[PDB]
Amino acid sequence: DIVMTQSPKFMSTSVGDRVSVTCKASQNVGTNVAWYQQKPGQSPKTLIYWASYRYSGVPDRFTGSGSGTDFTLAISNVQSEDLAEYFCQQYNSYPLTFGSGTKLELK
Amino acid sequence: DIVMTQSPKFMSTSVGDRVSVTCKASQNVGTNVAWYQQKPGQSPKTLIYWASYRYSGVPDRFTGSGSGTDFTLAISNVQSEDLAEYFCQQYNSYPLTFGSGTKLELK
Amino acid sequence: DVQLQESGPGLVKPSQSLSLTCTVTGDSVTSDYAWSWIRQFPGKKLEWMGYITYSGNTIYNPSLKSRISITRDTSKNQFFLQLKSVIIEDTATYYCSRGVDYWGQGTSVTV
Amino acid sequence: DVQLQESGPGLVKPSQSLSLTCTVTGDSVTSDYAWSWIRQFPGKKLEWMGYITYSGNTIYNPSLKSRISITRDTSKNQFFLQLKSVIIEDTATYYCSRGVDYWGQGTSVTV
Amino acid sequence: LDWLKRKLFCVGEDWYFLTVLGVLMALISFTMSFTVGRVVRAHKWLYREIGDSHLLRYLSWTVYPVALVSFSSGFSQSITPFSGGSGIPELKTILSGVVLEDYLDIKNFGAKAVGLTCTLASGSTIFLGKVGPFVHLSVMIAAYLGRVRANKSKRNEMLVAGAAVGVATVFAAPFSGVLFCIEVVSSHFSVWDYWRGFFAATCGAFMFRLLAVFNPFDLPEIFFFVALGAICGVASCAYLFCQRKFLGFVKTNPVLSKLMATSKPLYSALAALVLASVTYPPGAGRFMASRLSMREYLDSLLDHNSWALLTRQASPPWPVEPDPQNLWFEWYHPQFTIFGTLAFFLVMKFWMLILATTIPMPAGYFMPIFIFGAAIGRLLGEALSVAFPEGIVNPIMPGGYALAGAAAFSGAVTHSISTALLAFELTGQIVHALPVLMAVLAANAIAQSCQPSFYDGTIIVKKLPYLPWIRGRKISSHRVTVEHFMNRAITTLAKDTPQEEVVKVVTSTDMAEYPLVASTESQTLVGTMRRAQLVQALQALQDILAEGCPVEPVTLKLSPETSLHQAHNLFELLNLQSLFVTSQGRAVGFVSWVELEKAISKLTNP
Amino acid sequence: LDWLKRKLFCVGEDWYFLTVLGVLMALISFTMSFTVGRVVRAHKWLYREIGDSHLLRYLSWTVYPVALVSFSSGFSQSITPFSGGSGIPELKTILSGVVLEDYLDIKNFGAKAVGLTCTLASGSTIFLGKVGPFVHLSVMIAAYLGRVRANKSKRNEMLVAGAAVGVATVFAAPFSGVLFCIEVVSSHFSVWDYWRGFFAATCGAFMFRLLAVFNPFDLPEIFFFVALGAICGVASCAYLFCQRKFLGFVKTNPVLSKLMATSKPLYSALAALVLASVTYPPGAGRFMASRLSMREYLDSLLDHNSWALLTRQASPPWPVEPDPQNLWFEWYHPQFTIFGTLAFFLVMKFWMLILATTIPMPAGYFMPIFIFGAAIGRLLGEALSVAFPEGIVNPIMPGGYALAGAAAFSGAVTHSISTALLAFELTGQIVHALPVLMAVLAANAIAQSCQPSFYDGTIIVKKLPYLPWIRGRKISSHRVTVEHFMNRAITTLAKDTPQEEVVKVVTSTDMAEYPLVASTESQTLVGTMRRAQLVQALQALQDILAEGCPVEPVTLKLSPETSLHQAHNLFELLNLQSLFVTSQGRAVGFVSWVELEKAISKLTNP
Repeated sequence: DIVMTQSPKFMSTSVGDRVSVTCKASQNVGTNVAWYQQKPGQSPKTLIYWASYRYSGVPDRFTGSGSGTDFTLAISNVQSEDLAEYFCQQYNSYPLTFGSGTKLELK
Repeated sequence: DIVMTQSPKFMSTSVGDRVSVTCKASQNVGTNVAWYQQKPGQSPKTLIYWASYRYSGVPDRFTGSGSGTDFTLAISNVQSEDLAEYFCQQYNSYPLTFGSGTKLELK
Repeated sequence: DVQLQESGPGLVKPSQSLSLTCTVTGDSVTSDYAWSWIRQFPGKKLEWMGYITYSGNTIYNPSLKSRISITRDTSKNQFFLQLKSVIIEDTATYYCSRGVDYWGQGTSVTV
Repeated sequence: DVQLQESGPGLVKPSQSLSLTCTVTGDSVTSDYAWSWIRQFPGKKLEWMGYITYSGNTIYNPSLKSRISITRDTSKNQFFLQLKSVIIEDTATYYCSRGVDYWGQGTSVTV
Repeated sequence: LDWLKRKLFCVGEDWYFLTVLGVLMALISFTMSFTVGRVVRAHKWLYREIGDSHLLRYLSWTVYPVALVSFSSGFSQSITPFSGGSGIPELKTILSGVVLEDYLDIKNFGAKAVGLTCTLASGSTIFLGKVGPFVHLSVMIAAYLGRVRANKSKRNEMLVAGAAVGVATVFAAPFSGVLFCIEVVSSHFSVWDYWRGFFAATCGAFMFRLLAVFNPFDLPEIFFFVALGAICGVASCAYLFCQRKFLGFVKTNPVLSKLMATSKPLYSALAALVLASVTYPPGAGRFMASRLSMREYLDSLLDHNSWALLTRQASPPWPVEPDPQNLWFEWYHPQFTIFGTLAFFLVMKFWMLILATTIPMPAGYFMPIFIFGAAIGRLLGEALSVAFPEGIVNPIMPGGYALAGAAAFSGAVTHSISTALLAFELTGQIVHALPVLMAVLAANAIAQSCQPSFYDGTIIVKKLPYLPWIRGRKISSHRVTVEHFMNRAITTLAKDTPQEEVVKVVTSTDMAEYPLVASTESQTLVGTMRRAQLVQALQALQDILAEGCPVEPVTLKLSPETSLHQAHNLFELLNLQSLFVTSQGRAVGFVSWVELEKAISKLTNP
Repeated sequence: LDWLKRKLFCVGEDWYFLTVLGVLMALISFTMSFTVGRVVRAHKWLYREIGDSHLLRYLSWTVYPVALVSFSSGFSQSITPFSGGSGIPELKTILSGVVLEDYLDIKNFGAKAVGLTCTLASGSTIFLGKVGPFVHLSVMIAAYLGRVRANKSKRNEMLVAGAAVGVATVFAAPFSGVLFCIEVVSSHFSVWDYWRGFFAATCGAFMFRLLAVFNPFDLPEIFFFVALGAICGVASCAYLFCQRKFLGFVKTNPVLSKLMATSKPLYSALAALVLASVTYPPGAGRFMASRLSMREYLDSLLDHNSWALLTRQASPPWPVEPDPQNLWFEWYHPQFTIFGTLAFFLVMKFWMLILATTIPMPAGYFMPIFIFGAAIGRLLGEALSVAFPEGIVNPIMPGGYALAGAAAFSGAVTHSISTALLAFELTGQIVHALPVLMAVLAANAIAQSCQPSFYDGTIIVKKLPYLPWIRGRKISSHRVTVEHFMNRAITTLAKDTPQEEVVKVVTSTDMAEYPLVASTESQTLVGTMRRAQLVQALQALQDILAEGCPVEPVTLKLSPETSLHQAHNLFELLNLQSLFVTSQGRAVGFVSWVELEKAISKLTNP
């Protein structure tokens, strides 16, 4: 299975600051990487289906990027409603793998 | 300049245990990497001139290894006299670069 | 607005085959998509189970080929698992999804 | 048993050219080796200066080409620096070495 | 010193000119590309910007290419009939032996390059490559160089080298391009020609580099590849047939011919217009993946990702402008699955491609074919993936399949398995080495047994003076003996004849090589005489012989009953300029190249 | 169905046999390699282990190779004179036209392969490659296949293909190997032969893969490369000269000849012994970098690190056994600088290499030459590095230089710039594309203007029946006309002659093709007749003609005064089997291949 190693594991910022979650794949994935948001209790709602293409009904501040083996989810102007886990999933290869997940607290 | 990034920066072990200091180069170096020992105050005495070839007058427990872009200094059966900094130097390319250096305390 | 809803038994006895019914509303099962199953452990790590095609050809995770078996009923638009040889390590919150786009609300399986 | 011994002034005034004499015993300067200079900062980070060949052709670090100038006297078997435009950042412990094999004891330069 | 210099000169000189030519070619390719690119960008911008209103958008889409096409046509038309729309076939003909001086003239250069550029700019609507024209240009340049420097063989070699260089430059691909050229253009090639070509290519590459500052396969896999190749060959045969017939129809059908006569540019423009509407992105191009550059399409085809699976996973979004990282999104539609889209493209390009080829302008017809092949390959790959989602007991990468298809189909079209090599070079990887090659071979087998090459077909349509055998071309090549085309006029300087008579003869004809005869009655050859020497002797015929005029004997003698074809072959291979004919020993006549050429022409055109 | 099957058969059959051959070759290469490798390992172990005492060590070093050499010799000697020590040249000769049936016989196979293996095992002391023998083997296999299947041309093509495959297998290198083979062996080659060869190579590669489970350049840089190439060419010329003369001396000098006659194996053994002492690691090999395998040396030469600088930085240690990661440590010494060592190697290999080549056994002589070239290149690179330690305004990597040298020198030796291509393939990188090629070209220029090829030289020494022109080989090729070697015996079936006489003639000679004459007195040709047909007619000569026996006219007629060379060329190119001669129209005689062959033999050996 192609491993999706991501970082940083934990983050703690204020309201307004920028956050950047980085994912890395062992093999080449291309741009076939999707990002999720999971608030504790609820199902993980997708944010960005292909690296740098946002889903319908999502804010513009969730800016994804990358290709090949490295990818980045960048979030600017963080709100109190964005206390959640963020996963990256690949879907180039079978089986479909995921990242471990980045929990995000705020001050 | 070809950067020699090494890890881990700090180490703390007991008498008898194994330690492994890892060096990584940005470009390909080959096996043209030398290891040093610097005790605080004294000049840095070389240990292993080419990756996996020990210098004359050095103990056998200082076992070096690696080629290409990654290298390892492995030390087994650590003594109280081995409280020192350990650098790796490359000498394939000009200019000659060095690692930052690993300080080593003991319990 | 495609919507997926899971249903099944929560508490299960180990070494007894479990099955989860995932119902669909807003979209037909016969459409060409990846009708997939995924599960999340208590430690919050996602693992992909597998999926069925529009025709019926099933694809699974190589690590869980022996135990997993996934089927569908085209009349009711549903997905059925038949996960056998259940172990305490398998205890997880399950998730039935349409590939990557939409996800079900999920159910907490306990062994 | 090749042995190298540095000598020179420790305390120096900035923007005044410094020079360090490295004497050799046990080996001739005219042998085909890399008679090199290296320096270590107070923060314990090593930087390579440059070296002279057996003939006399000098090679330097690209970052310090303008200021550095290194020479030798074959009669006495010594190495002479003429490091110009001295800055407080240049404050370091210097080290005259035969490439990688043998190193000098070194001197603490202060600005 | 002097001796050394002399030694350096000939070989060195030869090398140097070639190098220069290569450099020039490289420069042309770079500059031409630049010219194209900016224009394309501008067009794109216009498309983006002009507005949301439909009519305006349509106009933007449709007018610009049309105008370009017209421009291309106009320049071509003014100079000569054989200028525009002709490259490889002409070159081949030349190589075979018959020379068309119109082809190698440099007055033609400036009008053709511009046309080519225009065509390139017009781009993926018109759907044409640059190869043949480029090759022609290269050949012309080579010829010019030769002239400047100033034997036939040497000239031919030079031309070949030039062609090879041209081929390389278009591909930006030294190693295989030359080989491909050799395969297609010539026969009876030497290794040194090839070497020269390679050198030229290398030089071009170097030039390009300099100018950069400005700017593990399984066993069923093989079977699958073979199948793909076979399919391509099948398709390619059909394509070839279409090409052969459509062109003929155009030539024939009276109204069309009349129209062409009136205004070729008009015809071309009309064709462009027809193409453009069909292409038009929101109406029908959403299905055909229209909104893409020429290279872009290729990139999309040979993409590493497997499309069907991706689609299944997630519905891709249609962007405002085609994504540089994700070209393949253009091929998707919700109502029409990617497969469907591919099929549509295949159907429509074929329909259009022939038409495009037909229109009179400087244009190349290889790249489009290659693209088509790749598309087909990709479809097959996709199908395979669908069949085996897990894969074969590593997953099926359809990019490879696409590549194979491209290699195979083009080869089939072109009767040249250098295509595979070219494809490999383009890829940068030699891991797909065997299977692709095998596929290509298969394609060739099926195509070369049924149909002639694209180029061959074109030649046939033209009725150009090319002697060798071609499939599906009914002609009397074996029937015509030397008796029918030989020169009956001779200047028999027999031993027995008097001196005054000889003098008179000399005064009259002044031929390069006079035949020496035994006696006037028998007319039997006993060697040959040169004219200047004879004149000298006179100034100073049994008597003449006695005095000591050199009798160079006839090395080889043709019969009147020997076939034309054989004679031609002989001429080609031994590098001869003239040859006498004997019937029962008698000097019946004299075969030159000119006569042969005439014969060939006659054969072509009754 | 049946039709389809038939269609599949010929072409498919042809392909299949070739594929099989390729596979076989691959198998041979793998198995042979395995055989070599274990033996080598064992030898190494013995060397390590036998002890510290000197005598024993010496014996270990010296005896094992000697014995192997002897073994190789013995097998070679027993069968035939032209079996052992001959491959490429023989093949070339065959291609040219003259057939030596001894060469293609399969009884020879088992004795030669073993010898080759032995030679390989003996390794870097004896210092010999495997190519030529391998090629020969391949050719033999091809011939066998052809026989099994059972025209000349087709056979020749098959042979060529086989040779190409063999070349590929030794190199483990499909793309260029075939090309190289084509360059060296043949002339008047076709693209389809090349394609076939490529296919074979691919097949071999595939087989190898299957069997794996068992087991940015600057402007002065170019100038430097050119210089290197020139140097190589110079050196190569000298080497060639040495090869030419030494062999001649061996052939000549009476005592040596006598010794050879007595026991070739003894001679070989003696040579091996001589080599071995010189090699011996602690005495002199410490300077020559002796303690290394054949590939190991190559690896060391083409190493990415720059040695001189490294040495300056740090004195390298001499290990107990040669380090797999750091092969180049073997080249260093404290008293003799790396440069010095290299120089020594160059001096000594040259001295030895010729001797090695001389010794009668199945052995290849390309790899050693390549290695030598590489060494020279490396030296140059080192020098450059020393000159410019910083480098040119990226540092000088001497590996590249070494590679270039290898490419260049070998090409010079071999008169083939495919060498460069081969080198590139070996490397795996096409970044050194131009400069290396240029260097190679330069080398060729200097070598091919002064000397003949290694192979050519060998052929000359042999005095084998190869007609074409070679530099530094004085011979009367232009003088001998058809008059001297033509068959005067003819069977003139003139119209006028009676029927009984004709019958008698038929009974007597039964030739394949009888000439048809006009009348008995004049002896003038009016075409040809076949024998079987004539017989049939008789069962059922003006009268005969009237009755209706087909007069196939003479297509082409030679004169008696035409040169042999030209005739030979004609025969080669038009693929003819026989041809009549006319003097003033009269049927003087009849040229076949046999006569030509005889003539060639005569020319070779007075």
